[PDB]
Amino acid sequence: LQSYGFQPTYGVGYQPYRVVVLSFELLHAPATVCGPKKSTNLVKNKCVNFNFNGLTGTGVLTESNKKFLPFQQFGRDIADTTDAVRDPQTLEILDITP
Amino acid sequence: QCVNFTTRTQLPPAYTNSFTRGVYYPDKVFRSSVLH
Ligand SMILES: *[C@@H]1O[C@H](CO)[C@@H](O[C@@H]2O[C@H](CO)[C@@H](O)[C@H](O)[C@H]2NC(C)=O)[C@H](O)[C@H]1NC(C)=O
Ligand SMILES: *[C@@H]1O[C@H](CO)[C@@H](O)[C@H](O)[C@H]1NC(C)=O
Repeated sequence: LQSYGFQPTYGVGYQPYRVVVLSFELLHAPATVCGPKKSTNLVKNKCVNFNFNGLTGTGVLTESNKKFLPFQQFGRDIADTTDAVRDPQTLEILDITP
Repeated sequence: QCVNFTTRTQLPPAYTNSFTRGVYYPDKVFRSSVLH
């Protein structure tokens, strides 16, 4: 280890620069934290613009029968498109079809 | 507290055939009826 030397007489570049870095990963796992966006009501059997933990989309919502395991949040089709989701407030499983 | 319990007790290591073990979930996404 080598010692930094920081004094106020140092010019730009030699001055200390505080750095904060975020190493977050997204949307291949259940969400846990995000901003102040407010939750709305839940509607079914209607083509709607849903938004579950940052995942926008468009389609009708229907209660599916797929058993999502507790570490699992999203269900995917063959083409890697989302197919079913667990509502973050009610832990029921809902089918999503455009 | 450090205790010197005898020795390594001879040579234990034997070998076995792990047929189809060591399979864990690769990702945290639900899938069904698919050969992923
Ligand atoms: C377990 O064994 C180690 C080493 O075989 C012991 O460490 C020795 O401790 C004595 C003091 O009691 C020292 O004079 C030696 O130099 C140490 N040896 C080494 C290699 O460091 C240890 O004391 C033993 N455990 C107990 C509880 O006595
Ligand atoms: C979510 O939390 C609020 C208050 O924090 C509570 O009123 C509501 O019932 C919770 N959601 C569900 C589905 O219970």
